[PDB]
Amino acid sequence: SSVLADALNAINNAEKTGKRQVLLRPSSKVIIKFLQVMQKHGYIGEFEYIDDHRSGKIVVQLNGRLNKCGVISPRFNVKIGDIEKWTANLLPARQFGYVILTTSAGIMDHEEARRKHVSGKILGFVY
Amino acid sequence: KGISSSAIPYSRNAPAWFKLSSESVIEQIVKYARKGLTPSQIGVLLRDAHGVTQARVITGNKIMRILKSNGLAPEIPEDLYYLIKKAVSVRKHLERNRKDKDAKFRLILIESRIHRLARYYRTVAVLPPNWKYE
Amino acid sequence: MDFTTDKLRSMVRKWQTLIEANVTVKTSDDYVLRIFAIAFTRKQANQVKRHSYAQSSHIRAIRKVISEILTKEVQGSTLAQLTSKLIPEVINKEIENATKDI
RNA sequence: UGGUUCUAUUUUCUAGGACUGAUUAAUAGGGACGGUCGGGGGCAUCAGUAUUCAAUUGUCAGAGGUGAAAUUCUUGGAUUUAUUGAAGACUAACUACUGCGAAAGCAUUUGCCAAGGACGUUUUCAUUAAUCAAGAACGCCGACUAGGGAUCGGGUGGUGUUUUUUUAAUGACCCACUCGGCACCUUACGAGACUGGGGGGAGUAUGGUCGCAAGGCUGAAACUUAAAGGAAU
Repeated sequence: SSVLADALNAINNAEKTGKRQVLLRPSSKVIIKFLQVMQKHGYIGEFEYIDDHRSGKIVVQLNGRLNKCGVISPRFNVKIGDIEKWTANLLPARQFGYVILTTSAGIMDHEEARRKHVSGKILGFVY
Repeated sequence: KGISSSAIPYSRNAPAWFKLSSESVIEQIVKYARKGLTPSQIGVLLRDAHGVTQARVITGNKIMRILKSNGLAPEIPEDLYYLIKKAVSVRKHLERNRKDKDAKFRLILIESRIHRLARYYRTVAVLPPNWKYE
Repeated sequence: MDFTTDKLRSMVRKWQTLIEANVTVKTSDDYVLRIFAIAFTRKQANQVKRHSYAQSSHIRAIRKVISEILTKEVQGSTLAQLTSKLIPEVINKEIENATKDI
């Protein structure tokens, strides 16, 4: 499996089982930015990067507000004009959740990406 | 599958009781290698008796780099050499007694494992291409 | 010499191991004897696990010392000396004392 | 390894020159080591008592076998008993919701030959990896949380009893922890989207089609016909 996918799988089903903390290993910059944007929108609480010298561990604390993480496995390019279409086709509803993209300006959600007018490849979603 | 490996400490320093020299360790390393031990045996003897924890920490670099920069390079990597000699030991067992179908099966497994990392070492070109396992 | 069958059927219980040995020994005369031995693995007092099995290397070591010390009790006996030795069951006490270390 | 020449006391010490230059170290993977572990395999060896057969006695009329019998053996002595030999198998109880093996499978001892797994590791390499069409060898679900008791293999710690001593090392049990197994008892939470086939179960009817089936004493029909048999008596 991937390295973002099993971290998001742990952070998904741990919250489904109703835990208040996940430990996810290993940890990359893209995982830090994904948890960064989802705590910017308020889906997880704090999280902490314990640096062992191998790859890093994250302890996320998460309350109740998430209900699905994911990754879109072909990292196809989206456009600023088709951000609205891709959110319509993969989100649950109209203003429900965020598609998260790797852009020129880094990892951002879809509405921040179209706010500062930059497209990029898709990464994953959260709602 | 079991989880039984070694747990490298978080420190990257000499342990502050290691009063020996960073060069006398290298001289002991090349002495043991020239009297003829594989690098894993150098590391375990150095760890057990002259208490360097690990020599990538206490010396500059790892000990196969120390042996290659001091002139004691291996003909073939230690993994491939040990798997080669295990395969030829099973092959001599099979020529001795020819009703050991289980040992024939283990020979197929050992030969597959030979080809895997021989392919890896060949595409890295540690060992030259047109290398065959006889 | 031979046991009755009811004695060793009365000795065999499950949840233990029987270590049995035998040696073909020539005495201080020129009688050659095949002499057997049986032993059953006890459980200690305070043992709470129900098994008390031997780990089969303890079986090989126990059977080794059984063979060695009873082939030491023969060759060091004649037939009359061996018979007077195995009437009061004392080679069994020699085996027990030599094997309680294992 | 070779060669040139510079300083002060017959031999002391000296200076120079020609044959390397990125990270970890995955509760990913491989390899080494260590004490081990197992009814994993191969060869050799050893034993056991049954069974079958044979030899020798002892004694005499039956022995198997069956629901009863029978085929069979038997006064040229069966069956039973005792001593001994030979053969081919097999490894009883111990034997387990235990172990090992990729599966089929594997149970006597001892030795040799290689192998394997788990554990221990402040050893080594550094992505070498996962899945399977083809081919080769042998022959209530998952991507999922926690537990609980028991057991097998390893390790650490405790500090009592069995052990015991100046010959080597080495146990057994109790307890806690921990890793890995064969199972068992529960929990919480998830979309989990050796080839060929008619159409449900239980019945019911049939002016259709294809079959099979009745009569009526036999002999006995062209013959009112014998003997004998049947039936009822």
